[PDB]
Order: sequence, then structure tokens, then C-alpha cells
Amino acid sequence: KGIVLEKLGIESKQPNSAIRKCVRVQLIKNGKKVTAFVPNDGCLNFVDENDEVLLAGFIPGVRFKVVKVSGVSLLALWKEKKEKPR
Amino acid sequence: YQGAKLFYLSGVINGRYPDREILNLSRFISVMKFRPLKWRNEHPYMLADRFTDLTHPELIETQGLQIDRKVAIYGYLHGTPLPSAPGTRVHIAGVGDFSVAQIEKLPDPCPTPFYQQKLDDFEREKKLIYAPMSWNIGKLIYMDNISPEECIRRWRVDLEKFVPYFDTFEKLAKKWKSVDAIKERFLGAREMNAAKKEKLRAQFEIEEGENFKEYDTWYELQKAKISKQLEINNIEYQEMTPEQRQRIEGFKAGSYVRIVFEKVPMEFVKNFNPKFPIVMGGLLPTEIKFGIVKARLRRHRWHKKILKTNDPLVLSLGWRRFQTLPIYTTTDSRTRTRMLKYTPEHTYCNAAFYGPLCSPNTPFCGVQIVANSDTGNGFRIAATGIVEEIDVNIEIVKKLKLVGF
Amino acid sequence: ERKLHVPMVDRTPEDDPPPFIVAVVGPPGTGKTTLIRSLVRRMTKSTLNDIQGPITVVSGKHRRLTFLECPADDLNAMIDIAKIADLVLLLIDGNFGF
Amino acid sequence: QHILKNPLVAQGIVDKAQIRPSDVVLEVGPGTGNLTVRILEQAKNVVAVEMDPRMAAELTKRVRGTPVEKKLEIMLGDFMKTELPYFDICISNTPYQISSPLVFKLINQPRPPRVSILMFQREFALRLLARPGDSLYCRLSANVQMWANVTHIMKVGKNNFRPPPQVESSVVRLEIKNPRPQVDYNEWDGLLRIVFVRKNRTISAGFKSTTVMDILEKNYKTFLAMNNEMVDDTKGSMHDVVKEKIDTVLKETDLGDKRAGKCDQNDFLRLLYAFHQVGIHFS
Amino acid sequence: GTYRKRFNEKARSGHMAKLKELKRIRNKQFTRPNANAEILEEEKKMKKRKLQELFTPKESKVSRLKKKRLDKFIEHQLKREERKTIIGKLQDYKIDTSLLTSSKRLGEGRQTKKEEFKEALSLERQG
Amino acid sequence: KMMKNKRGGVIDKR
Amino acid sequence: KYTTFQGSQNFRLRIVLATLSGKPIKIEKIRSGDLNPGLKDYEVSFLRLIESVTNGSVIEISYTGTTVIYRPGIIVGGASTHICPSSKPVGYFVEPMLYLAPFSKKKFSILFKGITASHNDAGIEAIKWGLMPVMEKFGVRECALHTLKRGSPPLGGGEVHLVVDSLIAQPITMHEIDRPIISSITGVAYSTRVSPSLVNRMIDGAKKVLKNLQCEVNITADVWRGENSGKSPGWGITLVAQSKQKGWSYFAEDIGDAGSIPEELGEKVACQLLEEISKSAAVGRNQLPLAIVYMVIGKEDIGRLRINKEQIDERFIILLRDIKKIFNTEVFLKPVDEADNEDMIATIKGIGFTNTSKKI
RNA sequence: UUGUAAUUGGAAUGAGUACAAUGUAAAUACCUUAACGAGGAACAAUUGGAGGGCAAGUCUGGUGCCAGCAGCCG
Ligand SMILES: Nc1nc2c(ncn2[C@@H]2O[C@H](COP(=O)(O)OP(=O)(O)OP(=O)(O)O)[C@@H](O)[C@H]2O)c(=O)[nH]1
Ligand SMILES: [Mg+2]
Repeated sequence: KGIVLEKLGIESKQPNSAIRKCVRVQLIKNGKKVTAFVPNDGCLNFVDENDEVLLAGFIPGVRFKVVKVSGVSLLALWKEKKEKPR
Repeated sequence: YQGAKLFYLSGVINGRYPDREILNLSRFISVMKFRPLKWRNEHPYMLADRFTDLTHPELIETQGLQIDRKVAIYGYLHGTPLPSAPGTRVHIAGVGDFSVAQIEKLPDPCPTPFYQQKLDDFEREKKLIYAPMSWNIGKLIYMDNISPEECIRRWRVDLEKFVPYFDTFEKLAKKWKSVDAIKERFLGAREMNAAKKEKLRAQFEIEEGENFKEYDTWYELQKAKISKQLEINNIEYQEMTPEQRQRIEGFKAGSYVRIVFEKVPMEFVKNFNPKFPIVMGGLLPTEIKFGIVKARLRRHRWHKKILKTNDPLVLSLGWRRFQTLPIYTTTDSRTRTRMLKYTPEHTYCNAAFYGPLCSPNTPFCGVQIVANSDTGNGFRIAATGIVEEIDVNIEIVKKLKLVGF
Repeated sequence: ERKLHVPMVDRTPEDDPPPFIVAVVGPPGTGKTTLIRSLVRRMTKSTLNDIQGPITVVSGKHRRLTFLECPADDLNAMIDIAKIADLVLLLIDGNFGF
Repeated sequence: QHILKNPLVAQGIVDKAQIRPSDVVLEVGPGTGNLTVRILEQAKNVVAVEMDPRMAAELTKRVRGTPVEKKLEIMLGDFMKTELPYFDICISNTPYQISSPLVFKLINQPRPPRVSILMFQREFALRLLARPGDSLYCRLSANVQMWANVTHIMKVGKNNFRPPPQVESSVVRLEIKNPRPQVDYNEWDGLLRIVFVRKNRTISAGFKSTTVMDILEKNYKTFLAMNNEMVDDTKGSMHDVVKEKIDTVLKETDLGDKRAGKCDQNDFLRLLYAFHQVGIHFS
Repeated sequence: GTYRKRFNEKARSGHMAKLKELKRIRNKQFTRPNANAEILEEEKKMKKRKLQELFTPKESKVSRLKKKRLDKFIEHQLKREERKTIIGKLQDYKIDTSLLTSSKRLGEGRQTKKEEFKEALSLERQG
Repeated sequence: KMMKNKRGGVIDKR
Repeated sequence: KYTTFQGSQNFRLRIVLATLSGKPIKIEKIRSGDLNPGLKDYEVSFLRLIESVTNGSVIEISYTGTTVIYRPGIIVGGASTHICPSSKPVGYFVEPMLYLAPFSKKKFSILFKGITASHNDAGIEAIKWGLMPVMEKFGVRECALHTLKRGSPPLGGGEVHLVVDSLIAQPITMHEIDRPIISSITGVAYSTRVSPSLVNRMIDGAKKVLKNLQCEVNITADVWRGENSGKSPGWGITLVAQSKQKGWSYFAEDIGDAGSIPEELGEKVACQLLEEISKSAAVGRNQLPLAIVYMVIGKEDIGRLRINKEQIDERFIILLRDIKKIFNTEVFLKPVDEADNEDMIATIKGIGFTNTSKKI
């Protein structure tokens, strides 16, 4: 589990760049800050600040990807089969 | 959520359901716990238990029914404590925004048995249904009648002068010929050996104590700080006298209160249906301000049609609901804010509209039709989004192409 | 891991908390009124023939509940009860469906 | 000659110097100026000592037409031969050939710097940082710890320098003690030199040397002369007196059987005071 | 598993007591009422002492470091005081060093005439 | 450029 | 409609508090009976500065100049340059910006120009070492005041750059119920267009007063000469007593006039520092208004600060009354349990303020 | 003689609905079975991976008309 601190590539000009898909996340177990991938910018819209994100093993150096946000699958949101509860 | 409890009711006998599963439902509600929600824990809100108009009927006849009324609403407070002083800005859903003319607490009309037992126990030391519709210095500062100079002399010039008042140089010099009386503040720098040990222990604590001064997880560490601060709040309030306590914290949640509002529309009093709830919600300073709201908005998945720029659309921000004309935009690879004609079919887009401002991260939904006549059969939730920014101006721009041959 | 979540501050007072708001929401004719009457009888042993607006009742030694029947035909209500409802009882007609 | 090329270590050096905006910096071995431009950025003014006129000319060219041009001053000469201006902080990546003398000069400046960041060879830095009882504890350690306190900032690698040298490097911080302890430099150095010929032998063995006895006897005779008491001045007149003085002081101080390498500041200070009591002055 | 940490040691105090006894017998090498009765201060002291000795939290990491640092600091302060006293008594006994021969000469062991003239001139100046 | 993103302003009737 | 105030009293505070609260205010009868009625030039310049760092704010100054209508907008900040009239030094305008800087949509980057010191307003060193640390205690991690050029009165010519990188939602809750143990005394003795001797005599002057003390005394000598030294000769000192334990600072400062003795000023400022520490419990008198205001705009929790019975003077009372008028918050004071001193604990409930201007 | 059909013909059939019977302590279900139950047989099979192409569209770089990124936005 982790906390979304800031979306680093949100200002990037090139759409769907690798930078655009990187999000800084604070690991809640130890408080260590790490970076994670989101499948795509369309999925990046769902992720906003201060939400629960479940991370899984995967721009070298980024080794995590988001699989659930706020307790809901990112894929489920991206296929539009669920709505993120706030 | 997957695995959610779902109760099953078979039939109705004597206008009542079978007792067996009603017990199951009742027990489930009894043992239930509630998560802390962001909006609920940052605003004070109240559901009106009863509604009463205090307007003198003499005024109603002389000026006529059209005169604005004064109304009293009673109910249990929720969320953050409501400030005791009058003048607080609140919004009633479907009515508008008003100012608290008066506020006072009343005895609880439906005391819980545990509460009544304590009061009865207090009496020694010296109903289940409620359905009405169905010279201390501190005082001296806050008595404005006494001038501050008069205050000071009793219990013993301006901030433009940053340097604080000092006595004359010579008398100050005579006062500080010796460094005594302040030695305690400064660090010091066969039986006496133990005496030496104690001072050095105190110095060591003073020099490095903090670096030394554990919970397993970072989460528990965050919770501990919150709990510790909450504990401090309780201790200060428990030392605190009940009347002065109400003056500082205000009216805490669970207090049954009377709120009186002036200048309410008369239609609210005349067109009152007890079925429709009356919801009062406090407003933060930003909620009062009006301006341009920048938000990320997307067409709802189950809405049949895409939305259009400059199309009326009813928003639900915070306590308030209102109709505006939003403009849907695109970042153009984060270069310029280009106006769109319609919302993306299956993706978010930046939406700009004018209305009451709200703090960022305030979610909202959108609806195009609220009247029953035009409901039809389609889904009425049209758009969903999150407010991204608040501003008084914005620079949307459209592509204009000049043609020649 | 599933234990850990974002820290937030719970502002519920430590003593004499307010009754929880229970919103009975459903399409017209599902049985919102009868459900409220059934529960009210169980916790209080008395039957309310007619119910309007909030009704506060004792449910335990130190627990209270306020029941509000949302107008099924009004969307505007559904928005603001949803804003203040601590618990929502979604009445669903099994025969008809969602 | 060797030149650093890692920017991060230079940034760390300038940062941990903690240059206040009203400080003047004595920056030895300016090099290409990588350190100098940053130090000019956050300093009142910088005084630089360059051995190579060409290299200082390159520095002037680099800083010319810049806002920090007026702040910089360059001195051309030998760091030791030059007489230096007042300075608050000393930051150097000078060749280690002048490493040991440099420190003492900073210690013996009329107004010593409050803080200096110095780069040295690893072994030399450890010997500076060595504590009593350590293997590398030596005369340098005791002397500098009398006149200052030395701490370790970084270990700087071989690869950072080009062409790579044959030894590692390190960066340390020196803080000269204000007020200076009121002990003669000469007496302290003399005692330590007599005691540190073989630091892992007994101090009595150190004093057993014939040359040490001769020097101590001559110094005792000189001290008697200064006190106006007459003295014979023959070679072996006071040998039997100085030897028994030494034995008595060594026995009473209980330092006779303690190795020099395992003796701290206070043990040496006690020995010095006792020797002054009995009348022997070392240097 | 015998002495493993338990979720609530207070709930099973008596159990833990047995363990201590077992330890006291197992590690001794290294160290070297009728309830069924018709009718039923020192016992309160027994309760207090047994429960206190049974439960004493093991001192923590930060407590360890605090103890070591307190010891080092306080010894350092004592050393500073002793140094100050010795240095004062040194200022009591002080002279110049120009005439005294430095210990730097310890290695030489033999001398030229030039210094001998210098020494001869020096001792003449002294008288 | 000062006036591009302004909505208030000083109204001095002195 | 408008909260009404009387006179020029607490003009900067009332404006600043209006900004933080977002409540419109009215100030009337400003120097009505004076021969030259209405606002002074520097007060108008201060309003201009407020307009520059805000957006949506509307300000009216009356035809006679004796009445002000102020409607706050949002704090937006940005990069700007402000020319400070000679009537006041730079510290006059910098001080209110410290209140508003952490709570902006963009970082504050303001270049102030004018006289850099005076007898009545916060100096450069007062801000750098005396107030900004209190902000750092409140959560403002990054804040800097760079002195590009010193300008002494009367011709001034000094330039300073204020940069506040830290943008925070609201100040942290204070819990300081003890008397900080101050570990060392530091200070800065500065001079312009004059010989270095004055600074040394000054540091010598302060040292005599403080020599009897049991802590270190090290005063920096910052002599300014040349192009960056301003247009006028001047010299002043700021002495700061620092408590490394909890990062608290107590400071006193003043500047010298032509013909005054450098030693005497050093002695006077040293004595004034001994006064402030005698009167202070957790913060100095000159730092208290900043401390109180930030607590009021903290989260909705009870913050505790220890204050001495000396700090409760006229200025303290009016500050609380103005706060109550705008924010409706009441500061509660309780006695400490100790008998050695007669300090009191000021307990303030925050209003739950949050910096909504910043983008997320 | 290959590929494609919201083309077209009448035959078969169970998911489901349901008389009855069987089953069962009583029931549900299974096996049976009158009678209904198919052309988009809308009685609307999924989960992953790979590769295109399109503009008066957008961004970036430059030995012209190009290349990269990418393109739910013209
Ligand atoms: N057979 C049967 N009838 C039910 C059931 N639940 C409700 N009903 C009937 O549905 C009708 C409506 O009951 P209400 O309690 O008024 O439902 P409601 O939610 O109040 O409906 P409205 O207030 O009109 O919007 C009553 O005649 C009930 O007998 C059920 O499970 N079975
Ligand atoms: Mg009903």
C-alpha cells in the first residue's frame, strides 16, 4: 500500500511518454518514497493526490506499478466497469 | 464492494416485515462502525429535527405575507464543532446561504439510557422515540468597554512600532549591572560528586535529549500523533469551564441546538413539506468566494450522449447545487488551453465554469435534468469530475483559421 | 498490508455522540415506510402509524439512530441525503430488479 | 598533477563549509576554479593563492565579465612563503606535499579560521583523526587535538581524480579552538617528541636514551642559571640528579608503565606539570 | 517456543512464572492455600513483587544509546574539568623557551664546531 | 503583461 | 457587510488578517484630526504591495483619504519588484509578507528597494535571525532574505530579495509549555561607508555587558564598503540569544545616529537583550504577534504557548481584540502550576485554515 | 474456385418457464415429462498478447517537401 505524493510527469509535453506514467508514492509500511508506473495517461486521470494505491512488482529504476486505487482495480476503471469510491 | 451484506425480505404482514430477519438487520446496524469521511469531518452540518417560524403575526398582516420571515430550526449537530458566536455563514440545501442570527443549546430531547443514568447518578450525589414532525485577566481583554490601558492598571502603544517599548538606557544599565535573576535561563556551562552528577545529567538532557527522544509501522506513527493531539484537546477542555468551553470550541457535535435565521424567503415557510429534509451545512471562507473553477471532468459512462460547450449543466459542489455553463478544454500537449466542442467520449477533459469556489480535491457530479417531467428512461448522472483549481480568470482560446487562394 | 490506510482525523466527539443518520432510499413503492416501522417497533416496542421527516430513536444503551425516508421521486433529495446519510438502506424490488 | 572531476563532492565540500554571506574565504589550490566559482557565489569575497601564473590567468579569464569578478582576489606565490590576510574559512584541494605544515600554519595564524575544510591523503587524514589507543595514533594526532578538533566529512575515491593517483583521499573538517589553550607549543612538542620515538614502548624506555638525558640535563642547568642559582656546567654533574628526578616523577605520575599510544591528553598534561614541578623543562 | 513472546503476557502471568522457574533451573549452571476449605498485607506485597518482577520491559535500542552517550558525555566533562585544573597549575609554572635546547636534537648525537661556537656564544651571553 | 491576469485594482479618488 | 475599524492603529495587521480570513473590512477616521489627514505615503505603498501579491482584491481609498474599504482576494504571489518610499525602511513592508508568504499559489519572489534600517521597524537581521526562525518552527522549511545591498538612512539605496519557497497548507500546532534554555548568544554588527573601527568598538561594547554571562558570545563583524554599501554612512547591531534545544531565538537590535558612541549603542542593545530574555517565556515580545496569528490560522486544534506576565501589555490586548473582531477566536490564558515563576499558558483553537490557492 | 453475408429455406435442440409425476422426514435439485421456449438464433464467451491505417489535428528536432513522439481532441 502507498500514498500518492505527486504526479511527476503531469506537465510533460509529449503525450503518453514514459515520464507521464510515473507517480511518486510513499510506502505506508515504512514511509520510504518510491516511484511507480500507471498503465497509461488515461489511467493517470483516475489517480489523484492522497489516495490509496496498491503497488506490485514490474525509464530504468522504477520497479513498481499501480494495480488498485482506492480499493478498486485500475484495469476495472479503465475498462469502465467500476467507479472509484471517494 | 465484493462480499457486501445483503438482507432479504419476503412479505408484509400487518404492515410489518417478518420479525426474524428484522432482528438480523437490527443487530448488524448496532455493531456497525463508520469510516472517517473527508467532507464530513471538515464541515459542521445538521439535519433539521423541527422547523418553526418566530415571525410576529402582527408583522405578517400589516406588511403582508410577502414579508421575509425569521425561522428557528432545531436539530443535532454533526461533524466539526459549530462556532458559538452568531454570524456564521451556512447553506441550507434548496434555500440558499444565510447567517446565524442566534444560537443556543437545549436539553437533549431523546437522551440515551446511559446518559440518563449518569444524570440520575448526579442527582443522587446532590421517550424512546422523538418525532416532532411525525480580576481574571482573560475576561479583561474581551470586555471591550474597558480600555486596554484601564485593563492593565486594574489587574497589575501600537504594532506599527516593531521595536518593543524599553526603559531608558541608564536605568536599564543599573538594572543589569549584575546578571543575576536570569541565571536559570542560561545553560550552566564525597557527597558533592553526586551533586555534580545530577547537573551534568540535566545538561546532557538539555544538550542532546531530543535527538534520542517505537511504533512498528509508519502508519501507526501517524495515528499516534493524531491521537496524542486529540488527547491534548480533551484534557484542555476537561480542565475548562463549561461556559467558557462553549465560547472556545463552540457547540460540539451531539449537542441539540436552536438556530434562528432572519431574512429567509417566505416560500420556504409556506412551501414546507415535512417529507423533504432540511439540511444545514457550514461554509468555509473559500465557499463564500465566487470565481472561475478549473476541474477535470468526464462524461459519465452510462450517460447516453456527450456534453457540449456552453450547455447548462447542474453541478453538486459541497453543500450547494447550482446550474452553470461550463467550457470544456484541452491542454494541447501542455502548451495552450484549447476549447473543445464536446467532452471526450471515454476520457477526462479540463472543464472551466463560473461558480462558488471550493478547495481543491472536492469531488462533484453533474446532471442535466432534475425535473420529473423530463426524466425519461436514460441515466441522469451526466458528468463526474474533481475540482483542480480556483481562480478569478482563465484564458481559453479557440482556433481561428484565415483562408486565402 | 491491507491493515494500513491513509491517516485521517476522526472528529466524532469522545462523549455523547450524535445519533447516526440512517437513510432509507429506494424507488417508489418498494417498502421504505414499512421497513422503518418494522425497525422502530423492534428497538422501541411501539408502532408508528405515520412517519414524516427525521425520526430519532434509541437503539441501544449508548446508541441512537435517526431515520430519514428520502423522496423516491426527487433527485435533488438523493444528492443531499447522500451528503448527510451515514448509513444507506437501499430498498431493491427483487421481483422487478434494479 | 591530478584534477578532480566529480561535481557532487565539490558541492558537498562547499555546502559543509557553511559559508555565511559575510565570510571571507581563503581558498588554497584554486585549480580550474570549479570550487572557486561556487565559493564566490555564496561568499563576501574570496582570496586565492596560486602557484601557477598561467592557471591563475585562466581563473581570471573564467571569472572576467561576471557579477562575481569584483569579489575575487588572487595571490601568486608560495603558500608557505606568503604572508596571508585575515580569513574566516579555508577550503583547499592543495597538493598533499604541503599537507602537514599547512594545518599547523592555520593553527598558528594570528586570527585562526573558525572552520576549515581540508582534503588529504587517506592515511594522513586517519592519523589526524586517530584517537588515543588507536594503532595510527601519533604525534600529529596529539598536537592537532591540542590545538584543534578534526572530524571526517567524506572518503574521496581514486576514480574521481584524473589521472587516478596511487592512494585514496578524504575530506575532513578542522576547527581551531578559541580560546587557544594556554600551553607552550615548544614544551608540548618537546615532551611528545621525546615520548613518541617508539609509541608502543614504555615512557620510561623513551626517557632511558642517553641523548634525551643529555638534553634534559642541559635544560636543567639552563633553568638553574635563569633562576640565578649557580651551576657547574660539566658534562656529568647533574646526571645523578636528573635521573632520580625523572624516576620519581615517572613513578608518582604512574605513567612510567603506560605506553605512549594508549595515553590521552590529560596523562601528558599531568606528566608535563609534574616535570615542571620538579624543575625539568623540555624544549 | 518455550519463552517466545506472547500476544498478552498479562493474561497468562502464571504461565510466564513457570517459565522463569524453569530458566532458573535450566541455566543455573551459567548463573553459578487449600481453596477447598469450609472457611477461607504480606500477600498484597507478594502480589506486587511477583507481578513487577514477572513483567519488566527490556530496555530499548534508543535507551541503550542514551545510556552510552550519557556515560561518554559525563566522563568527557570530568576530563575537561581536570584538564582545566592542570592547565591552571601549568600557568603557575611557566618560563621562556629561547635558551632551552629543543628535543629535536635527540637524533644527532654528535655536533659540529659551528654549533659549538653558537653554543659557546650562547653560554657566554648567559654568563 | 501586468494587466493580463488582473481583475481588481486600486480605485483612488483622492 | 463590513467589519469596521477606527484610525491608523494596526493598519498592517488588520489588512493582513483580512487577507488570511477572506473577510472584507473597513478602516475609517484615519488621522481625521491631523493637519495632514488620511493615509501616509508608505501606507498607500503597502496597499500597492498587497495588490501586487493578491488577485481579485478591491481596495478603495476615500477622497479625503481617511477611510479604506478592503475586499480580500486570493493570495497568488509571483515575481515582482517593490520600491519602498524613504518614509519607511524595507522591514516595514517585508514583515507583513512573512505572514502571507507560505500560503500562496506561487512562491513569493519580491525585490525590495529602499532604506534597510530604522529606529522603529524590524531590521534585516531581525527578520533573518529573529522572525523567520519562528516561521521555520511553524513549518515554513524554506525561507530566505538575501541582502544584495545595504542602504542606511537618510539616502538609503539598499536592496534585499525575499524568497519563500515553502508552501504549506497551514501552520503546525504549537505545544511549547516550557521555558527554553538558551545555549549561546550571537549577533551581527554591521556598518556602511565607514571605517572598520566602529564595528569592533561596537562588538567590544556589547561584550562588556555580556562578559559576566556563562555562555558563549560571538558577534559577527559585517563591514560593508564600496558600491554595495549604500549611499549613506550608518551602523547598527542585532544581538540574538539562541536556544539550539528547540530552535527558539530572542533578539534585540538598534542602529546608531551621527555623533553617537559605538560603545554605548553596543552596551544599550546588550542591555535590551537582557531585558527581553527577562520578560520572555517562550518567545520575545517582538516575535509574539507572529506566533499568535499563526496559531489562530492553524488546524482546528488547541495549541499551547507559554507567555510571561510581562508580555501581557497594551499591545498584546489590542492584538487579541483585533483577532477576535476578524476571526471570532478567543485566546484563553491559564496559570502554570509552577511557583518559581508566574508564567501563563496561552491556549488557542485554530480555525481550520487551509491554503486553497496552491495547485495540486 | 477461394473469401465474405444484420441475404435466404425448413429440420433439430436445451438454458429458461411449467401441468403432473418421481425424488425427499418435509422441501430444493437431479433423471422424466404434457404445454411454451431460436436468425442479430439480441437466448448478445471471456481473458491476455501482437501488428496496422487514417486529418485543412497537436508537440519536438533539423543539411529544404523530412524524421521522432504520438494522434477518443479535426
Ligand atoms: N407483497 C409484498 N408487498 C410489499 C413488500 N414491501 C412492500 N410491499 C407493499 O408495497 C406497498 C408500499 O409500501 P410502502 O411502505 O409505502 O413503500 P414506500 O417506500 O413508502 O413507497 P412510497 O412512500 O409511496 O414512495 C405496500 O402496500 C406494501 O404492502 C413485499 O416484500 N411484498
Ligand atoms: Mg412511504
